[PDB]
Amino acid sequence: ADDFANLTPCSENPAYLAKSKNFLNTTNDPNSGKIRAERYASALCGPEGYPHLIVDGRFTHAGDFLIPSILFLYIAGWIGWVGRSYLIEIRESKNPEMQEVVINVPLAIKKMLGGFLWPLAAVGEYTSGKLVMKDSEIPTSPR
Amino acid sequence: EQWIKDPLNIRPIAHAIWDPHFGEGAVNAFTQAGASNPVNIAYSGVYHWFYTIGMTTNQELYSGAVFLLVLAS
Amino acid sequence: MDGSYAASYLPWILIPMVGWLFPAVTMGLLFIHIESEG
Amino acid sequence: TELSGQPPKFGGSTGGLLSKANREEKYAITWTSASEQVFEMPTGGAAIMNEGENLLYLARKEQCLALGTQLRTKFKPKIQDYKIYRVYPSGEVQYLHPADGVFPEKVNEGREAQGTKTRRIGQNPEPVTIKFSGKAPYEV
Amino acid sequence: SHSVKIYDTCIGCTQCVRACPLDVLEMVPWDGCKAAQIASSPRTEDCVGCKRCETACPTDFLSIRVYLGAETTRSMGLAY
Amino acid sequence: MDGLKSFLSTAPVMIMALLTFTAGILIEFNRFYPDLLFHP
Amino acid sequence: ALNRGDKVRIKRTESYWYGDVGTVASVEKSGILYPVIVRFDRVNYNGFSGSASGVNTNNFAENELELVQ
Amino acid sequence: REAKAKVSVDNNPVPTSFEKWGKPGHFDRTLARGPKTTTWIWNLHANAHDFDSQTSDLEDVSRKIFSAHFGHLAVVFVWLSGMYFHGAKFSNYEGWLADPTHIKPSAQVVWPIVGQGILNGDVGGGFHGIQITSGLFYLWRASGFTDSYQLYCTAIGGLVMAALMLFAGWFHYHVKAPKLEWFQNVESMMNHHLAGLLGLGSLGWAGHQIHVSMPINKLLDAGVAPKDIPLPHEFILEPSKMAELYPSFAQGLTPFFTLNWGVYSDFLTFKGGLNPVTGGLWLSDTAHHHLAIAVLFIIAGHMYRTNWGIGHSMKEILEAHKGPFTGEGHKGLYEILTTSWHAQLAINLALLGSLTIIVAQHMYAMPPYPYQAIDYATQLSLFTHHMWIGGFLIVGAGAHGAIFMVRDYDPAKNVNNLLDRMLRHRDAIISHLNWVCIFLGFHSFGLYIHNDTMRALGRPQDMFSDTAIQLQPIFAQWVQHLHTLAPGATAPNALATASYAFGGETIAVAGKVAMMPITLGTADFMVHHIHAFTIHVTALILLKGVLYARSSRLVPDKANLGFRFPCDGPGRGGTCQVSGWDHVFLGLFWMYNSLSIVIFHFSWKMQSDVWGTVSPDGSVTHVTLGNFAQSAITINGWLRDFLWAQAANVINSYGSALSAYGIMFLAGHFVFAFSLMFLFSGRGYWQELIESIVWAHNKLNVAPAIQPRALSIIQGRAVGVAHYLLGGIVTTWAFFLARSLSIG
Ligand code: CLA
Ligand code: CLA
Ligand code: CLA
Ligand code: CLA
Ligand SMILES: CCCCCCCCCCCCCCCC(=O)OC[C@H](COP(=O)(O)OC[C@@H](O)CO)OC(=O)CCCCCCCCCCCCCCC
Ligand SMILES: CCCCCCCCCCCCCCCC(=O)OC[C@H](COP(=O)(O)OC[C@@H](O)CO)OC(=O)CCCCCCCCCCCCCCC
Ligand SMILES: CC1=C(/C=C/C(C)=C\C=C\C(C)=C\C=C\C=C(C)\C=C\C=C(C)\C=C\C2=C(C)C(=O)CCC2(C)C)C(C)(C)CCC1
Ligand SMILES: CC1=C(/C=C/C(C)=C\C=C/C(C)=C\C=C\C=C(C)\C=C\C=C(C)\C=C\C2=C(C)CCCC2(C)C)C(C)(C)CCC1
Repeated sequence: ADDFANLTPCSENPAYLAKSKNFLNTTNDPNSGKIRAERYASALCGPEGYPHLIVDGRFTHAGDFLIPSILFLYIAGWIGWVGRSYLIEIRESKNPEMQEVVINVPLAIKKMLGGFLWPLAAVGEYTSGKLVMKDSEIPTSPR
Repeated sequence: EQWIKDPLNIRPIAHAIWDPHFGEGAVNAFTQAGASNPVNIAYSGVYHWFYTIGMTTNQELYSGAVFLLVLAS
Repeated sequence: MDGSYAASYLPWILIPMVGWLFPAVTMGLLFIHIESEG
Repeated sequence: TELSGQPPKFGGSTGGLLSKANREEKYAITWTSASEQVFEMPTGGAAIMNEGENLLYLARKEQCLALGTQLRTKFKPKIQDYKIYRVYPSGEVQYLHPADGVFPEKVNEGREAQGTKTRRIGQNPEPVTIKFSGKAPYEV
Repeated sequence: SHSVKIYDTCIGCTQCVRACPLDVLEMVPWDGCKAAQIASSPRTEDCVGCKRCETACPTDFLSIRVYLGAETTRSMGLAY
Repeated sequence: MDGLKSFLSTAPVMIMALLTFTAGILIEFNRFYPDLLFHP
Repeated sequence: ALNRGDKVRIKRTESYWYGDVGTVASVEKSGILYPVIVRFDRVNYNGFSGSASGVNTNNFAENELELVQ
Repeated sequence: REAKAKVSVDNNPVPTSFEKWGKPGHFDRTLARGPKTTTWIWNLHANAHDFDSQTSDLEDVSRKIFSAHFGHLAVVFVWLSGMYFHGAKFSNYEGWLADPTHIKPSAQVVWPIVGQGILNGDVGGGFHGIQITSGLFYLWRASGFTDSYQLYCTAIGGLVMAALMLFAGWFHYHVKAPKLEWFQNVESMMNHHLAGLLGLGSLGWAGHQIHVSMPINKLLDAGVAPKDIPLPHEFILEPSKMAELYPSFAQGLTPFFTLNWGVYSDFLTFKGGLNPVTGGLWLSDTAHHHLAIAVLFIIAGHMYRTNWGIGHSMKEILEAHKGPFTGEGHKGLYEILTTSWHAQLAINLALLGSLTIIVAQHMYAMPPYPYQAIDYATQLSLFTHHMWIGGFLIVGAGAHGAIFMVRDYDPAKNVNNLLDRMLRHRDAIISHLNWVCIFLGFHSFGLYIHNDTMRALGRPQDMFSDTAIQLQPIFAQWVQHLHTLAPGATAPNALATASYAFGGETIAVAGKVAMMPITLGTADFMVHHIHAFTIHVTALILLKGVLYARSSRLVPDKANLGFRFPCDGPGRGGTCQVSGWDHVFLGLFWMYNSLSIVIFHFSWKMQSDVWGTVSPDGSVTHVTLGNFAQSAITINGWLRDFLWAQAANVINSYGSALSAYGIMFLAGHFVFAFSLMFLFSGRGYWQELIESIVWAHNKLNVAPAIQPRALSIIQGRAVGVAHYLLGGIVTTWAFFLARSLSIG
């Protein structure tokens, strides 16, 4: 009801309106400032006029952090999984090191393209595969 | 004792200066906080401590210093 | 340099003593002790 | 006894012996040369070794050993008969290198074994087990 | 001076003696490796501590170890 | 030849190619849809 | 008892390959304290500063090896 | 292609192929076996151009060096053509040429995106872009460029030349590879570099100035406007168009061959001063100077004997120079400078860096290009740029001197020559240089400390100032006086002073001052002694690194350790940074320090006692109101009235076309702080951290086959010093540019 009493919506904040009347054009679009002033009037602003972001977790602000978080998690899992499987397939090529320096382009592309299913292959390797390794089979230093 | 009369305006002084390198400008600059001689102003809040503790005269601080000499002994 | 506080003659000679006599004496004693026996 | 050999042909330098050679100790390298040759001085600059015997005084033992390695690794007829001694201000001479007339690189009978641990590296005693003593894991 | 210890994991490749710049080490007969020899440190009073013997050692972690101790004119490498 | 492809497949060439490709992707995305601070 | 080709794990604690896997190359005859020659795929630390790789072989004893295949 | 010459090449030594491009590390046998540790990668870049560590053949090394020279010349041609094309199709050179005094030289337009379009500030005439400080427009006006199409044509010619140099490198490393005999023709190479490269170059440039620069500029200064000037070649097609400007042209080149040179006094002048219209050197004076320099260099290019008996044998000259103090003298130096590439590189780097610093000092006070003295940003930028180039080249000269000492020094061929005796009293040399540096440091910085303490205590009369205890630089004042009295006496035909910095008229163009007498006082004395001190410390570090590369009392076998090694263990008390490379590493920091104080002195003195505006009264109001005398004598003065004050432009640069300067300011600060991590730590901690992270990757089987290794000690040092220099120099770059662009 009265949550975040220190902040007000950017449309209801006069400083934000005054500043958005003079927002600067970003690209070649002369309305880039106008469209930015129209898009940022949605969020909550502070007394100065700049929008504050809310990561509290509520789905009213699901775009402030939740959606970029999901997108980056997907893409970074893709990168990590394709790189890991590329390194593991490299492990069995007699000369793995010089293929780690000189990138096998076809194998790398085949690993990369088949990366859209990383979150499923991950649990596939976790359930009974090679994702996690036993501690006693890992080289360590003296204690 | 002067600081207790007006704590919000009088700045507390740690101790006096005695430096032969000083010139007239430095002497005039460091004769501050209503002191007749060059002095450094305190910045450790020990004045507020001693006042809130109940010490109101110089003789109390003096006897405390002497007693602490005895404690170190 | 002066002092409206009592015994203002004490820093007069006490500042050179803490700054010249005491350091020279302590440094000389410690120097002799560092280079003792041989 | 008395060290013999001609000093190398050298014009002098500021890197040679200092007050230590007469107050503390000095070292000497002797070597025989098949011809008048040019070698590098461990103290900087070039010198000329005479054909026959050469005696040279140096300030530190590592300098004589550097000269020895240069004699044995940088010349067509390798000079390996070099000897290194330590001279004291009382004129005393202590033969040093090679210790038993044979270079230490290759095994030779008659040599005792010192600093040899019967155990492994990782088998040293824990320091807590030898604390408040004047010893370290590698000493007991 | 510095301590130079040798352990039973010695293979007798004589590299640490060849690497020593102050003739601290020797190759003495032994019966614990193929080369039938082991390293020794008879002239430790001339050790400076340059760790070259350790650098030239092949065993998985060195069989010869140098521990820096009481410094002197010889250990500090002073020509004065 | 084969060596030319092997040179074109080295680590710096591939990494700079991917970085330039991703740079183009992001630059064009922010060119046509700019000032995307948050998702509506 | 170990032969050539025996994949084994090193138990020397202080070893660089303690917990890693190495293949046996040869076993020297009796008398030697560490006869089992084990070659490795991951080079160790040996070499002067800035050098390329390291050493990929070392001699151990039977007691310091755990047998795999 | 013999032509009865000394040319000798190999018709096909190296086949052309692409397979080796797929084997990174082909030049190093230790790297050809493939990577096993990450260090393999780094060393691949470290030894890339280290041709000596790749092959022991001096001939193959000379061939690699020659083709690499050709490649670098192609790169510099590409860069020069890029600059010309950006002036052609991306600059306001014509709008500027039409009215310089009211427009800012702009180039490099920024694509409006993500807000960066704000960097295209209005420079005048409606043009929007980034103001450039390289001074290209002034140089092009001096050359006589009128049309952007000509800048385009110069760019095309430069790209053609780049292709030519690249083809020449390929042709002389794969087709006709010259022999080692051909490179060792130092007498011929010297004759040609003096006569052919330098002599002919200045001769042709004097010709271009007489036919293009001088006539066009003579009209340009008189207000004829660019579009009304005939093309440069219309002056060659019409001799009357040259005779109307210079009646001396009407007599033709007949007075030249008959030594009737005075007739040419119309266009070959000795005015000495500056052009009152534009504030640059007289192009007649520069053409006369290029003519004299050309004749001098051509005459010099005949000294050395080649294929005709006449000439000087440099070996005989070097060996003939020996005295009672120096033994056999310069004997063996011919063999050194003929069989060693690093000795040549050290000498040439030293002299070239010195020449670059001299270029900076001679261009700041004698503005040669039109309207370059008016622009304070361009002046400061060119000054500090050439300063830093010279400093780096000098540090490299020290590096290669040490490299020669370790690699190419032969004691068997240096028996009692100059180098031998230097090695034999290096202790005396270095101890006395140590003392000199200490005496200067006490007697320069210590004077500043005295002034700080005296002013802080309220004792201004006890300071080293013009108003208290004066340190008048009497000698420099006397020499300035002699310079201001030279025209008419010790310079009879010279019309004016060589430069007004020594004194004379306060030449001002437009509303600003171009060059006025630069007075010298107590603060100038103190700053010059700071300069001497820092230069001496840097030279001490580098010279000690060179002389002690082979051996020392600590390490008598240092040469066997090499030029680039971290140390020789913690023994002997500790022997870190004993190598010559580490001496270069430290000399880098001290060169940075020296040059930073030099350029700060330049900026503050120019802004304080030189740069400024002039009101129609003769009176001059300087940029920062002459605060150099009373403020540049304490360190607090440099902190407050120079750093704190003049960085206000850089910090408040946000929201304007200079926000990039604030960004790069913060970026240089960050890179300095980042360098500190590589400079203060050690490799072992990082290797242990990498071990833990490698275990973590082993937990998920992401362990790379190329084992991650911490940076080597030498590499850690190189990275630290590189980031330190980068951060500091970029910081002062942003600061200087923003400041000198926000002072009008
Ligand atoms: C650690 C406590 C301490 C400190 C930091 C100071 C600080 C100072 N005093 Mg003071 N003083 C102290 C205690 C202290 N005092 C005590 C307890 C007395 C009464 C006996 C005095 C009486 C005294 C006089 C009469 C004067 C000063 C003066 C000064 C100034 C110059 C020092 C000097 O010349 O006198 C030297 C100090 C003494 C002779 C007294 C001995 C100090 C105590 C008893 C011992 C401190 C030991 C302590 C462990 C420090 C050891 C060093 C440490 C590394 C272990 C200086 C700012 C002068 C001044 O007024 O400046 C303008 C001066 O005139 N002091
Ligand atoms: C008049 C003859 C002549 C000329 C002008 C040059 C000029 C040059 N030499 Mg060369 N040289 C000569 C004779 C000559 N040399 C002889 C006889 C020998 C045998 C002893 C050598 C052996 C030699 C070696 C081993 C090397 C050079 C190098 C260089 C270049 C380094 C300087 C530089 O970068 O400046 C500025 C650069 C330029 C101005 C670029 C222009 C380069 C063009 C292609 C040359 C001049 C044009 C040509 C003379 C045609 C002019 C016709 C027309 C314009 C009138 C330079 C361009 C060094 C090098 O390669 O550096 C890259 C090098 O390694 N010289
Ligand atoms: C004509 C000048 C010249 C010549 C040809 C050489 C030639 C050579 N030098 Mg020398 N040197 C020079 C100038 C020169 N140098 C200067 C100016 C310095 C002072 C810094 C030095 C200091 C020096 C040292 C300390 C060393 C050499 C070494 C070498 C040899 C190895 C080359 C190499 O390192 O590979 C290639 C070079 C690199 C991989 C370095 C790349 C690092 C870049 C440039 C970082 C700089 C940043 C960049 C400028 C701007 C930032 C961009 C960034 C944000 C992307 C080589 C034969 C090495 C040697 O051992 O000699 C045998 C060596 O240790 N030189
Ligand atoms: C502000 C920082 C700083 C300062 C103070 C110094 C100081 C010095 N450096 Mg150094 N250096 C620095 C940074 C600094 N360095 C950094 C970051 C590096 C890493 C690259 C180096 C690396 C370096 C090298 C490689 C070398 C030096 C050298 C020197 C010495 C030069 C000789 C000299 O000037 O005479 C003396 C000057 C001073 C001592 C300045 C202070 C003088 C004050 C004002 C007087 C003090 C009054 C009185 C004594 C105080 C008494 C106190 C009281 C309680 C008793 C000098 C002592 C060179 C050298 O050794 O010279 C031969 C040298 O080779 N430096
Ligand atoms: C403001 C400008 C900043 C100037 C800072 C200059 C820093 C000077 C530091 C001194 C060392 C320089 C000599 C290096 C040569 C050198 O020997 O350095 C020292 C170091 C050598 O280490 P080691 O002694 O272990 O090498 C021995 C090996 O050869 C073993 O065989 O090499 C490295 O730093 C490796 C890192 C390479 C980094 C690879 C990155 C490649 C960059 C690609 C782009 C290049 C730039 C293009 C031009 C724009
Ligand atoms: C306050 C007023 C007093 C001013 C007097 C100042 C001058 C007195 C000290 C000057 C040193 C004289 C020695 C050089 C005169 C000279 O070179 O003599 C010549 C002599 C070598 O000559 P040779 O007879 O061997 O000539 C044969 C050659 O062709 C072969 O090399 O050099 C030496 O004796 C080595 C000693 C040099 C070491 C001294 C250098 C010290 C640096 C001095 C820096 C002060 C001024 C720097 C300004 C840039
Ligand atoms: C017979 C007896 C009792 C009666 C006791 C009576 C009759 C009095 C008791 C007095 C007591 C217990 C006094 C405790 C005094 C402690 C004092 C006074 C100070 C300690 C100060 C210290 C340690 C340091 C102080 C410092 C100094 C000096 C300063 O000046 C600045 C502050 C600070 C730096 C802290 C009762 C019936 C109750 C129980 C039955 C036995
Ligand atoms: C949402 C939210 C949030 C947060 C929360 C949290 C706290 C979370 C967490 C979490 C956690 C606590 C986690 C942990 C974990 C563990 C693990 C263990 C994981 C990982 C793993 C793995 C195994 C991986 C793998 C992979 C993949 C899959 C891909 C790529 C490659 C790789 C290999 C990397 C916030 C507040 C911010 C906002 C609002 C709400």
